[PDB]
Amino acid sequence: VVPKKKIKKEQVE
Amino acid sequence: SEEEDKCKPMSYEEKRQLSLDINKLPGEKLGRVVHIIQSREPSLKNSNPDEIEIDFETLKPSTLRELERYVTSCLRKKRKPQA
Repeated sequence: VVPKKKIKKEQVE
Repeated sequence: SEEEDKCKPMSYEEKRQLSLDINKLPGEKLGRVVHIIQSREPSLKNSNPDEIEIDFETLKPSTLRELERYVTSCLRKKRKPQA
């Protein structure tokens, strides 16, 4: 399972 | 009804890559994925656009292919969009 993407602001890499 | 066949199913390896290409999107551009997701997935409309949880398991192939193709406009057409 692909881990749920935690998008809590500033997640850009 | 063709929309269901026109869209190709996103596999596990792909949803991973997707979650990684989404992770490449800068804060402003990644608000679109939240938006595509929230809009195409009205079941998660309760989630805030700056606090979204992209659930690639609940995301329909349509959204996933959109998210993926969307990032590619920013990623595979521009190196490091946050630079």
